[PDB]
Amino acid sequence: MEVEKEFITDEAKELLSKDKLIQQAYNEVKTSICSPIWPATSKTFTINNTEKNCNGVVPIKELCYTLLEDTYNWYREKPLDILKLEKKKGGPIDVYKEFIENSELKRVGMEFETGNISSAHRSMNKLLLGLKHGEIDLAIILMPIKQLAYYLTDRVTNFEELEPYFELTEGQPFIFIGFNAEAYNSNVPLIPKGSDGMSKRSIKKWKD
Amino acid sequence: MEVEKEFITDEAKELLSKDKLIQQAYNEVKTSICSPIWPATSKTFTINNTEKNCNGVVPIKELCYTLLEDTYNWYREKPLDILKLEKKKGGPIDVYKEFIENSELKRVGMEFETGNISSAHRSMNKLLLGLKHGEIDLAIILMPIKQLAYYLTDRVTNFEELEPYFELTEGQPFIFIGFNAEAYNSNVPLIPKGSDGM
DNA sequence: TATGGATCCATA
DNA sequence: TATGGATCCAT
Repeated sequence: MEVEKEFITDEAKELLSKDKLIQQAYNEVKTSICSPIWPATSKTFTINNTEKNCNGVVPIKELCYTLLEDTYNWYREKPLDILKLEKKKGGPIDVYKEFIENSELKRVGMEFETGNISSAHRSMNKLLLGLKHGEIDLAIILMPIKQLAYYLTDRVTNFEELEPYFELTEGQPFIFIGFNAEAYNSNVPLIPKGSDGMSKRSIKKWKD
Repeated sequence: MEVEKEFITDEAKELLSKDKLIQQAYNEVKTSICSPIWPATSKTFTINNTEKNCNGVVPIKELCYTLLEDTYNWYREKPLDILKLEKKKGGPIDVYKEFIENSELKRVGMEFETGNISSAHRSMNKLLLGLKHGEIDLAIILMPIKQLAYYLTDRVTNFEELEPYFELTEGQPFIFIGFNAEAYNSNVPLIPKGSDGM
Protein backbone atom coordinates (compact mmCIF):
# COMPACT_ATOMS: atom_id res chain seq x y z
CA MET A 1 0.00 0.00 0.00
CA GLU A 2 1.16 3.49 -0.59
CA VAL A 3 0.40 6.70 1.30
CA GLU A 4 -0.64 9.21 -1.17
CA LYS A 5 -2.28 12.03 0.66
CA GLU A 6 -1.72 13.32 4.11
CA PHE A 7 -2.94 16.28 6.16
CA ILE A 8 -0.92 17.30 9.19
CA THR A 9 -2.15 20.02 11.48
CA ASP A 10 0.29 22.72 12.43
CA GLU A 11 0.33 21.49 15.98
CA ALA A 12 1.17 17.93 14.75
CA LYS A 13 3.93 19.30 12.53
CA GLU A 14 5.55 21.06 15.43
CA LEU A 15 5.60 17.76 17.43
CA LEU A 16 6.72 15.90 14.39
CA SER A 17 9.77 18.05 13.97
CA LYS A 18 11.06 18.34 17.59
CA ASP A 19 9.70 15.20 19.26
CA LYS A 20 11.44 11.88 18.84
CA LEU A 21 8.73 9.80 20.44
CA ILE A 22 6.19 11.25 18.08
CA GLN A 23 8.55 10.76 15.28
CA GLN A 24 8.72 7.14 16.23
CA ALA A 25 5.00 6.78 16.41
CA TYR A 26 4.49 8.21 12.99
CA ASN A 27 7.03 5.93 11.53
CA GLU A 28 5.46 2.82 13.00
CA VAL A 29 2.12 3.93 11.64
CA LYS A 30 3.36 4.63 8.10
CA THR A 31 5.17 1.39 7.86
CA SER A 32 2.14 -0.45 9.20
CA ILE A 33 -0.24 1.13 6.71
CA CYS A 34 2.07 0.43 3.81
CA SER A 35 2.26 -3.18 4.66
CA PRO A 36 -1.05 -4.51 3.29
CA ILE A 37 -0.66 -6.61 0.01
CA TRP A 38 -3.16 -8.38 -2.23
CA PRO A 39 -3.08 -11.11 -2.98
CA ALA A 40 -1.30 -12.72 -0.04
CA THR A 41 1.55 -14.02 -2.13
CA SER A 42 2.34 -10.72 -3.83
CA LYS A 43 4.68 -7.88 -2.81
CA THR A 44 2.25 -5.04 -3.57
CA PHE A 45 -1.44 -4.39 -3.06
CA THR A 46 -3.27 -4.75 -6.34
CA ILE A 47 -7.01 -4.20 -6.32
CA ASN A 48 -9.55 -5.79 -8.68
CA ASN A 49 -11.07 -3.05 -10.80
CA THR A 50 -13.90 -4.85 -12.62
CA GLU A 51 -16.67 -2.59 -11.40
CA LYS A 52 -17.85 0.02 -8.95
CA ASN A 53 -17.75 -1.01 -5.27
CA CYS A 54 -16.69 -4.56 -6.13
CA ASN A 55 -14.58 -5.22 -3.13
CA GLY A 56 -15.27 -5.62 0.63
CA VAL A 57 -13.10 -3.74 3.19
CA VAL A 58 -12.31 -6.19 5.96
CA PRO A 59 -9.23 -8.02 4.77
CA ILE A 60 -7.55 -4.80 3.74
CA LYS A 61 -6.76 -3.85 7.26
CA GLU A 62 -5.40 -7.20 8.56
CA LEU A 63 -1.69 -6.79 7.89
CA CYS A 64 -1.82 -3.26 9.15
CA TYR A 65 -3.22 -4.30 12.53
CA THR A 66 -0.90 -7.30 12.89
CA LEU A 67 2.16 -5.15 12.54
CA LEU A 68 1.03 -2.59 15.02
CA GLU A 69 -0.05 -5.09 17.61
CA ASP A 70 2.54 -7.77 17.22
CA THR A 71 5.56 -6.08 16.04
CA TYR A 72 5.00 -2.60 17.46
CA ASN A 73 3.06 -3.33 20.61
CA TRP A 74 0.05 -1.12 20.12
CA TYR A 75 -3.17 -2.13 21.77
CA ARG A 76 -6.80 -2.31 20.61
CA GLU A 77 -9.87 -0.89 22.39
CA LYS A 78 -8.42 1.52 24.76
CA PRO A 79 -11.31 3.28 26.36
CA LEU A 80 -11.26 6.93 27.22
CA ASP A 81 -11.88 7.86 30.77
CA ILE A 82 -14.16 10.74 29.84
CA LEU A 83 -16.40 8.18 28.24
CA LYS A 84 -16.16 5.04 30.31
CA LEU A 85 -15.85 6.67 33.67
CA GLU A 86 -17.40 10.11 33.51
CA LYS A 87 -20.18 9.91 30.88
CA LYS A 88 -20.53 6.21 31.18
CA LYS A 89 -21.61 6.09 27.48
CA GLY A 90 -19.49 5.59 24.32
CA GLY A 91 -17.12 2.98 23.01
CA PRO A 92 -13.27 3.01 22.95
CA ILE A 93 -10.53 3.94 20.50
CA ASP A 94 -9.33 1.58 17.81
CA VAL A 95 -5.59 1.62 18.43
CA TYR A 96 -3.41 2.98 21.11
CA LYS A 97 0.10 3.05 22.39
CA GLU A 98 2.13 4.74 25.20
CA PHE A 99 5.67 5.79 24.09
CA ILE A 100 8.11 6.24 26.89
CA GLU A 101 11.78 7.24 27.11
CA ASN A 102 13.15 8.11 30.55
CA SER A 103 10.93 10.87 31.84
CA GLU A 104 8.90 11.38 28.77
CA LEU A 105 5.56 9.82 27.91
CA LYS A 106 3.46 10.27 24.81
CA ARG A 107 0.06 8.71 24.25
CA VAL A 108 -1.20 8.21 20.79
CA GLY A 109 -4.81 7.30 19.79
CA MET A 110 -5.66 6.18 16.20
CA GLU A 111 -8.58 4.84 14.18
CA PHE A 112 -8.23 3.04 10.96
CA GLU A 113 -11.60 3.99 9.27
CA THR A 114 -13.12 1.75 6.71
CA GLY A 115 -16.72 2.22 7.86
CA ASN A 116 -19.22 4.44 6.17
CA ILE A 117 -17.96 8.00 5.77
CA SER A 118 -20.38 9.10 8.48
CA SER A 119 -18.58 6.87 10.95
CA ALA A 120 -15.34 8.90 10.42
CA HIS A 121 -16.91 11.94 11.83
CA ARG A 122 -17.55 9.87 14.89
CA SER A 123 -13.98 8.66 15.01
CA MET A 124 -12.88 12.24 14.51
CA ASN A 125 -15.05 13.58 17.32
CA LYS A 126 -14.15 10.73 19.51
CA LEU A 127 -10.37 11.48 19.12
CA LEU A 128 -11.17 15.20 19.43
CA LEU A 129 -12.71 14.47 22.73
CA GLY A 130 -9.87 12.46 24.16
CA LEU A 131 -7.39 15.15 22.99
CA LYS A 132 -9.33 17.92 24.65
CA HIS A 133 -9.58 15.92 27.86
CA GLY A 134 -5.83 15.28 27.91
CA GLU A 135 -5.99 11.56 27.43
CA ILE A 136 -3.99 11.41 24.20
CA ASP A 137 -1.25 13.59 22.83
CA LEU A 138 -1.73 12.93 19.15
CA ALA A 139 -4.63 11.61 17.07
CA ILE A 140 -4.33 9.69 13.74
CA ILE A 141 -7.05 8.62 11.29
CA LEU A 142 -6.16 6.34 8.48
CA MET A 143 -8.44 5.86 5.38
CA PRO A 144 -8.37 5.16 1.65
CA ILE A 145 -8.42 7.75 -0.94
CA LYS A 146 -11.33 8.26 -3.16
CA GLN A 147 -9.87 6.48 -6.13
CA LEU A 148 -9.37 3.43 -4.16
CA ALA A 149 -12.68 3.64 -2.54
CA TYR A 150 -14.41 3.67 -5.84
CA TYR A 151 -13.72 -0.05 -5.89
CA LEU A 152 -14.64 -0.69 -2.31
CA THR A 153 -17.97 -1.10 -0.47
CA ASP A 154 -20.11 1.87 -1.23
CA ARG A 155 -19.77 4.90 0.87
CA VAL A 156 -16.86 3.84 2.91
CA THR A 157 -14.68 6.57 4.40
CA ASN A 158 -12.36 8.24 1.84
CA PHE A 159 -9.87 11.04 2.36
CA GLU A 160 -11.39 13.56 -0.06
CA GLU A 161 -14.89 13.34 1.48
CA LEU A 162 -13.68 13.95 5.02
CA GLU A 163 -11.25 16.58 3.88
CA PRO A 164 -13.62 19.59 4.08
CA TYR A 165 -13.96 18.84 7.82
CA PHE A 166 -10.22 18.53 8.71
CA GLU A 167 -10.53 22.10 9.68
CA LEU A 168 -12.55 21.13 12.75
CA THR A 169 -9.39 19.68 14.48
CA GLU A 170 -7.46 22.98 14.38
CA GLY A 171 -5.64 23.73 17.58
CA GLN A 172 -4.99 20.04 18.08
CA PRO A 173 -2.34 17.64 16.86
CA PHE A 174 -3.98 15.39 14.27
CA ILE A 175 -2.78 13.51 11.21
CA PHE A 176 -4.97 12.26 8.30
CA ILE A 177 -3.39 9.64 6.02
CA GLY A 178 -5.04 8.56 2.71
CA PHE A 179 -3.69 5.32 1.31
CA ASN A 180 -4.11 3.89 -2.24
CA ALA A 181 -3.34 0.60 -3.86
CA GLU A 182 -0.18 0.35 -5.85
CA ALA A 183 -2.04 -1.03 -8.88
CA TYR A 184 -5.49 -1.62 -10.44
CA ASN A 185 -6.25 -4.61 -12.45
CA SER A 186 -8.89 -7.26 -13.01
CA ASN A 187 -6.52 -10.18 -12.85
CA VAL A 188 -6.57 -10.23 -9.08
CA PRO A 189 -9.15 -11.79 -6.91
CA LEU A 190 -11.90 -9.82 -5.40
CA ILE A 191 -11.70 -8.93 -1.73
CA PRO A 192 -14.61 -10.70 -0.29
CA LYS A 193 -17.59 -9.15 1.45
CA GLY A 194 -19.56 -10.35 4.31
CA SER A 195 -18.70 -13.19 6.51
CA ASP A 196 -16.17 -14.34 4.08
CA GLY A 197 -14.02 -11.27 4.46
CA MET A 198 -14.17 -11.59 8.11
CA SER A 199 -11.04 -11.52 10.18
CA LYS A 200 -10.40 -14.43 12.26
CA ARG A 201 -7.41 -13.11 14.34
CA SER A 202 -7.14 -12.71 18.07
CA ILE A 203 -6.57 -9.10 18.98
CA LYS A 204 -4.27 -7.53 21.48
CA LYS A 205 -6.82 -5.75 23.74
CA TRP A 206 -5.70 -2.97 26.09
CA LYS A 207 -7.44 -4.69 28.99
CA ASP A 208 -4.66 -7.35 28.93
CA MET B 1 -45.27 13.64 19.11
CA GLU B 2 -43.72 14.93 22.25
CA VAL B 3 -40.53 16.75 22.93
CA GLU B 4 -38.97 14.86 25.91
CA LYS B 5 -35.35 15.88 26.22
CA GLU B 6 -33.44 18.94 25.14
CA PHE B 7 -29.97 20.35 25.57
CA ILE B 8 -29.40 23.99 24.92
CA THR B 9 -25.87 25.36 24.87
CA ASP B 10 -25.56 28.41 27.14
CA GLU B 11 -25.03 30.41 23.93
CA ALA B 12 -28.46 29.38 22.60
CA LYS B 13 -30.03 30.12 26.00
CA GLU B 14 -28.90 33.72 25.71
CA LEU B 15 -30.39 34.15 22.32
CA LEU B 16 -33.61 32.38 23.40
CA SER B 17 -33.83 34.92 26.12
CA LYS B 18 -33.09 38.02 24.19
CA ASP B 19 -33.99 37.32 20.54
CA LYS B 20 -37.48 37.40 19.19
CA LEU B 21 -36.38 36.06 15.84
CA ILE B 22 -34.76 33.22 17.69
CA GLN B 23 -37.80 32.57 19.85
CA GLN B 24 -39.88 32.46 16.74
CA ALA B 25 -37.62 29.96 14.98
CA TYR B 26 -37.71 27.88 18.12
CA ASN B 27 -41.52 27.82 18.54
CA GLU B 28 -41.83 26.98 14.88
CA VAL B 29 -39.60 23.96 15.08
CA LYS B 30 -41.21 22.85 18.34
CA THR B 31 -44.66 23.00 16.88
CA SER B 32 -43.49 21.14 13.84
CA ILE B 33 -41.71 18.47 15.70
CA CYS B 34 -44.74 17.94 17.90
CA SER B 35 -46.57 17.37 14.66
CA PRO B 36 -46.19 13.70 13.64
CA ILE B 37 -49.21 11.41 14.39
CA TRP B 38 -49.75 7.72 13.86
CA PRO B 39 -51.73 6.30 12.51
CA ALA B 40 -52.90 8.83 9.98
CA THR B 41 -56.30 9.17 11.56
CA SER B 42 -55.05 9.66 15.09
CA LYS B 43 -54.51 12.84 16.94
CA THR B 44 -51.24 11.54 18.54
CA PHE B 45 -48.17 9.52 17.74
CA THR B 46 -48.77 5.89 18.71
CA ILE B 47 -45.93 3.40 17.95
CA ASN B 48 -46.31 -0.28 17.47
CA ASN B 49 -44.16 -1.83 20.13
CA THR B 50 -44.29 -5.48 19.03
CA GLU B 51 -40.56 -6.13 18.86
CA LYS B 52 -37.28 -4.27 19.14
CA ASN B 53 -36.51 -2.34 15.89
CA CYS B 54 -39.73 -3.37 14.22
CA ASN B 55 -40.63 0.02 12.78
CA GLY B 56 -39.02 1.80 9.78
CA VAL B 57 -38.17 5.53 10.03
CA VAL B 58 -39.11 7.50 6.89
CA PRO B 59 -42.71 8.25 7.23
CA ILE B 60 -42.02 9.72 10.66
CA LYS B 61 -40.52 13.02 9.38
CA GLU B 62 -43.13 13.76 6.70
CA LEU B 63 -45.62 15.79 8.71
CA CYS B 64 -42.84 17.80 10.45
CA TYR B 65 -41.26 18.98 7.18
CA THR B 66 -44.65 19.80 5.74
CA LEU B 67 -45.40 22.20 8.44
CA LEU B 68 -41.94 23.73 8.23
CA GLU B 69 -42.03 24.13 4.52
CA ASP B 70 -45.73 24.66 3.76
CA THR B 71 -46.76 26.49 6.76
CA TYR B 72 -43.68 28.23 8.09
CA ASN B 73 -41.76 28.73 4.87
CA TRP B 74 -38.43 27.06 5.67
CA TYR B 75 -36.29 25.86 2.76
CA ARG B 76 -34.79 22.34 2.35
CA GLU B 77 -31.33 21.54 0.99
CA LYS B 78 -29.60 24.80 1.55
CA PRO B 79 -26.01 24.59 0.49
CA LEU B 80 -23.31 26.28 2.51
CA ASP B 81 -20.91 28.56 0.72
CA ILE B 82 -17.93 27.08 2.47
CA LEU B 83 -18.81 23.73 0.91
CA LYS B 84 -20.51 24.44 -2.41
CA LEU B 85 -18.39 27.49 -3.24
CA GLU B 86 -15.11 27.30 -1.35
CA LYS B 87 -14.17 23.77 -0.48
CA LYS B 88 -16.24 22.61 -3.49
CA LYS B 89 -17.11 19.41 -1.63
CA GLY B 90 -20.05 18.41 0.51
CA GLY B 91 -23.82 18.37 0.61
CA PRO B 92 -26.30 20.87 1.87
CA ILE B 93 -28.00 21.49 5.13
CA ASP B 94 -31.46 19.81 5.58
CA VAL B 95 -33.66 22.84 6.64
CA TYR B 96 -32.91 26.45 6.63
CA LYS B 97 -34.65 29.67 7.15
CA GLU B 98 -33.98 33.31 7.20
CA PHE B 99 -35.69 35.32 9.90
CA ILE B 100 -35.96 38.91 8.67
CA GLU B 101 -37.53 41.61 10.80
CA ASN B 102 -36.59 45.31 10.52
CA SER B 103 -32.83 45.58 10.16
CA GLU B 104 -32.52 42.02 11.52
CA LEU B 105 -31.86 38.68 9.89
CA LYS B 106 -31.51 35.44 11.79
CA ARG B 107 -30.19 32.44 10.00
CA VAL B 108 -31.13 29.08 11.29
CA GLY B 109 -30.09 25.75 9.99
CA MET B 110 -31.52 22.49 11.13
CA GLU B 111 -31.02 18.78 10.82
CA PHE B 112 -33.75 16.14 11.36
CA GLU B 113 -31.66 13.02 12.00
CA THR B 114 -33.18 9.63 11.58
CA GLY B 115 -30.05 8.11 9.92
CA ASN B 116 -27.47 5.87 11.60
CA ILE B 117 -26.09 7.44 14.85
CA SER B 118 -22.87 7.93 12.93
CA SER B 119 -24.66 10.34 10.58
CA ALA B 120 -25.66 12.55 13.43
CA HIS B 121 -22.00 13.38 13.90
CA ARG B 122 -21.77 14.31 10.26
CA SER B 123 -24.84 16.68 10.78
CA MET B 124 -23.47 18.10 13.94
CA ASN B 125 -20.19 18.85 12.22
CA LYS B 126 -21.62 20.25 9.13
CA LEU B 127 -23.78 22.64 11.22
CA LEU B 128 -20.62 23.54 13.36
CA LEU B 129 -18.83 24.35 10.10
CA GLY B 130 -21.66 26.69 9.02
CA LEU B 131 -21.62 28.33 12.48
CA LYS B 132 -17.82 28.74 12.44
CA HIS B 133 -18.14 30.37 9.03
CA GLY B 134 -20.92 32.72 9.94
CA GLU B 135 -23.41 31.18 7.57
CA ILE B 136 -25.99 30.42 10.20
CA ASP B 137 -26.73 31.90 13.63
CA LEU B 138 -28.35 28.92 15.36
CA ALA B 139 -28.04 25.22 14.75
CA ILE B 140 -30.58 22.67 15.88
CA ILE B 141 -30.69 18.88 15.71
CA LEU B 142 -33.93 16.82 16.22
CA MET B 143 -33.70 13.18 17.06
CA PRO B 144 -35.69 10.36 18.74
CA ILE B 145 -34.84 9.43 22.34
CA LYS B 146 -33.54 5.97 23.08
CA GLN B 147 -36.89 4.67 24.31
CA LEU B 148 -38.59 5.41 21.01
CA ALA B 149 -35.52 4.50 18.98
CA TYR B 150 -35.73 1.06 20.46
CA TYR B 151 -38.67 0.41 18.22
CA LEU B 152 -37.06 1.94 15.19
CA THR B 153 -34.50 0.52 12.68
CA ASP B 154 -31.42 -0.57 14.49
CA ARG B 155 -28.88 2.02 15.39
CA VAL B 156 -30.72 5.17 14.37
CA THR B 157 -29.65 8.46 15.94
CA ASN B 158 -30.90 8.65 19.46
CA PHE B 159 -30.51 11.48 21.88
CA GLU B 160 -28.58 9.56 24.57
CA GLU B 161 -25.97 8.25 22.16
CA LEU B 162 -25.06 11.69 20.83
CA GLU B 163 -25.23 13.17 24.23
CA PRO B 164 -21.64 12.45 25.26
CA TYR B 165 -20.53 14.67 22.39
CA PHE B 166 -22.68 17.79 23.06
CA GLU B 167 -19.66 19.43 24.57
CA LEU B 168 -18.06 19.52 21.14
CA THR B 169 -20.46 22.41 20.31
CA GLU B 170 -19.50 24.38 23.36
CA GLY B 171 -19.11 28.08 22.67
CA GLN B 172 -21.60 27.73 19.90
CA PRO B 173 -25.34 28.31 19.87
CA PHE B 174 -26.83 24.84 19.57
CA ILE B 175 -30.08 23.00 20.33
CA PHE B 176 -30.63 19.19 20.54
CA ILE B 177 -34.16 18.07 20.96
CA GLY B 178 -35.28 14.56 21.57
CA PHE B 179 -38.75 13.49 20.76
CA ASN B 180 -40.88 10.59 22.01
CA ALA B 181 -44.11 8.87 20.90
CA GLU B 182 -47.26 9.60 22.90
CA ALA B 183 -47.86 5.97 23.39
CA TYR B 184 -46.84 2.47 22.54
CA ASN B 185 -49.33 -0.12 21.55
CA SER B 186 -49.21 -3.30 19.65
CA ASN B 187 -52.47 -2.56 17.88
CA VAL B 188 -51.40 0.17 15.61
CA PRO B 189 -49.83 -0.52 12.28
CA LEU B 190 -46.12 -0.99 11.81
CA ILE B 191 -44.20 1.90 10.10
CA PRO B 192 -42.88 0.30 6.98
CA LYS B 193 -39.20 -0.23 6.15
CA GLY B 194 -37.18 0.14 2.96
CA SER B 195 -34.49 -2.16 1.39
CA ASP B 196 -31.41 -0.17 2.40
CA GLY B 197 -28.01 -1.76 2.94
CA MET B 198 -28.34 -4.67 5.33
C1' DT C 1 -32.37 -0.44 25.60
C1' DA C 2 -24.25 -1.50 24.17
C1' DT C 3 -21.56 0.00 20.22
C1' DG C 4 -18.46 0.17 16.01
C1' DG C 5 -19.39 -1.41 11.79
C1' DA C 6 -20.38 -3.16 7.03
C1' DT C 7 -23.31 -2.92 3.25
C1' DC C 8 -26.68 -1.15 -0.29
C1' DC C 9 -30.30 2.71 -1.44
C1' DA C 10 -32.09 6.70 -4.21
C1' DT C 11 -31.58 10.87 -6.63
C1' DA C 12 -28.12 14.25 -8.98
C1' DT D 1 -20.91 12.53 -11.48
C1' DA D 2 -21.71 12.94 -5.79
C1' DT D 3 -24.17 12.72 -1.37
C1' DG D 4 -27.34 11.85 2.51
C1' DG D 5 -29.51 7.89 4.15
C1' DA D 6 -31.40 3.32 5.70
C1' DT D 7 -30.98 -1.09 6.90
C1' DC D 8 -29.00 -5.18 9.58
C1' DC D 9 -24.23 -7.44 11.89
C1' DA D 10 -20.88 -9.10 15.40
C1' DT D 11 -19.34 -9.16 19.75
